[PDB]
Amino acid sequence: NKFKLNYKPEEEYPDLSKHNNHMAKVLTLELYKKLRDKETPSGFTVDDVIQTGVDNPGHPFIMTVGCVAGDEESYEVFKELFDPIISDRHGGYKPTDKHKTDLNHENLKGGDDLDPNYVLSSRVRTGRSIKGYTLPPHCSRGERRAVEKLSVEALNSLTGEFKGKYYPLKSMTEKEQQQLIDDHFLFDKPVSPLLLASGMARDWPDARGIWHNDNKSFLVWVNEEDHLRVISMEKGGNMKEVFRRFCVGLQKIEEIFKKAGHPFMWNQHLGYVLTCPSNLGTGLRGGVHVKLAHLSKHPKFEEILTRLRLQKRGTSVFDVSNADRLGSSEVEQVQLVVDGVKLMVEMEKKLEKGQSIDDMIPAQK
Amino acid sequence: NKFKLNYKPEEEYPDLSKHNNHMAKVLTLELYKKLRDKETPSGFTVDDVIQTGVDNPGHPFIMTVGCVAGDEESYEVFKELFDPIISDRHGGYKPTDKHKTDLNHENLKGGDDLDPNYVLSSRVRTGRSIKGYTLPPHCSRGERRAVEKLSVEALNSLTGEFKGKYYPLKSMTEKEQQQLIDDHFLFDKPVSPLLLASGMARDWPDARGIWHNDNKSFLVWVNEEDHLRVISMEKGGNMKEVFRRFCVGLQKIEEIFKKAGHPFMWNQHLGYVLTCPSNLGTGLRGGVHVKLAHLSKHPKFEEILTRLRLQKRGTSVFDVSNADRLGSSEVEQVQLVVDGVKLMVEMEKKLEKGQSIDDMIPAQK
Repeated sequence: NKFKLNYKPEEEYPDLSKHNNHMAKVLTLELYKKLRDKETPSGFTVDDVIQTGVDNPGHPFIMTVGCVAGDEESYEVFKELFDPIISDRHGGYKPTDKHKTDLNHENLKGGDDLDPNYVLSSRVRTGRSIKGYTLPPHCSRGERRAVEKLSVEALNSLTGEFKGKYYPLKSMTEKEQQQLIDDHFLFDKPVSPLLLASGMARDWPDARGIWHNDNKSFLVWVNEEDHLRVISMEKGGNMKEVFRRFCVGLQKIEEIFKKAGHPFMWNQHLGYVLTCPSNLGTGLRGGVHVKLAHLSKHPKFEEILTRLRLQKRGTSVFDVSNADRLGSSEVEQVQLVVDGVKLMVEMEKKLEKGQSIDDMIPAQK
Repeated sequence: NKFKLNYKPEEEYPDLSKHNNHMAKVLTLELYKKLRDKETPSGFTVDDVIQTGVDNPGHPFIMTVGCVAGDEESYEVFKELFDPIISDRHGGYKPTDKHKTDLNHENLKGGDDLDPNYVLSSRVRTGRSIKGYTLPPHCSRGERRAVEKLSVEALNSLTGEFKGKYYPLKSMTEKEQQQLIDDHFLFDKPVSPLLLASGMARDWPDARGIWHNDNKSFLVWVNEEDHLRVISMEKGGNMKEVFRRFCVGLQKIEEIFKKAGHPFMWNQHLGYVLTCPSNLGTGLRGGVHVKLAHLSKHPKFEEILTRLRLQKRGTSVFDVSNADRLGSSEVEQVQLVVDGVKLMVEMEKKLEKGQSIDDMIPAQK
């Protein structure tokens, strides 16, 4: 987190000998030395952007990024360090490759309405950073508060079906915590020996809260991982309607933020900037809680997912979600989820009557 | 850990509403504002010294300090903040009160040799900061390494009964770890949601190791909590001989450090400076593993300890150790342990034959 130019780069250079994370793969004595004296206009330095990676040796299988931006300029300034990491974590997205950001919910081709008897629920999460303020791993309580004020104010104005309420984390607990908890709402502390190693859980829970309509269908976290972490989920599997309220909520949030002089920082190369290079672009996670009692058992499962450009986590229901973030647009992405999920179900079904199946090649569904 | 003078102190001022730690008790909007722009010659700022406290609300019963010095100057600079905390944590040690530092092992009055059938082992721990370098919660990998180099070099020279070997933490594990472990040697990571919240476990385990004679009777940790954490323990209960090897080892360590231009930072007011204001002075912990199967059961136990100026932890054997650090000297302190322990045993014994006991008033044994 610190470094003294009075020392020779070789001495300050970290001992990444046993590290398994992107930052480790590209950071070199040569590179270090180059930008070990450059700094963002808000004092952010490489030693800072690389510190969480140096502390977290990661793990052989699951590979972590290894760094975080402390402000919008961190990308331009430490370009020589982030660029390779991005084009190493995003299918080789090149320093030239553009980025499509399409938030028109209509362009969501069909994504009709899939089998409820198979999809427990669909949701769309995303992050946003209000510009003019530093990012979580570096903003002062000062900044952090302003972000919340602005954020809350902004939200409070929202009427219609987006009429909700703010809930500061300090003034909270089970009476709402547990509720909000077992009712999946509020957010806990990034306690992870990775997130707290990021140095961004400082002054918890000051200036942090959950906001949400009365319908509890559109939640928004303030100052957690990034300035804003809007989430639009619904029960069942109306991925279409979900991704609708999503695009519109954002459309409106931003409009307020814009008229106040604080638009969400985005640039046509990276798209939307956030703390983690691996959530850059649309920073979107469209997903559903499918119930594939059998499709999973099938050994070609993985590849099917792979060829569909999807992921999943432990939850026989799974959390299949879109895999791309950079290069692909929001709509395209959510799309890759509906089509992909529909095939998962059509299959799962055919598996229900001991029948064989047929898939396809990557870059679809 | 950061702060922008562009913000009004009221906005950057932490929300200590629900905090139980010294820093919380004395930090006020008035004080904050005063030194919220002062900084040590190594860039350490209040926001830094208070950050670990703001993050750790502590606990109602056990009260924690709430801050740490990042360099020797942190005490002079943030004097208005540390002074009350020290004279609030050390029986009111005033900004004027001197401090005795007596390392002559001879002055240890008697402390003859106590009952082995009652004292499992005696040990003397202490900390030391090499001057010219910042303290653990702020030194760069650069500095940290220099400290180890110097430290190791220094140690390696030591011959006689102080002939030992260094053991960097990276090149380690059970083959020695476990050994060194079950054989109480090496040191683990301050993983505590308090120490790691101090921001001083960075780049672990780079530049950190255990050093010790072949007799494993004098251990020294490099760059753990403070620059050096020398420990002199022995089995049985020869507190005298223990506190001997202790004083001499230090006497010698320092002599090298001094001839190299890096004396242990000490000043006649605070004595020996270290990261935690609560270990200031002699930063000494003389203690023994007494076995008081009954003295403990006796309800006056606590007060007896109290009047003896002692403490203890869970280990029917206990870890009774000296309670004072500031004002009292090393010898006086170790003393308060032998005499105090001897009474604990003389009592425990009388308890063995269903007999009553007689104690005394504070300020002794």
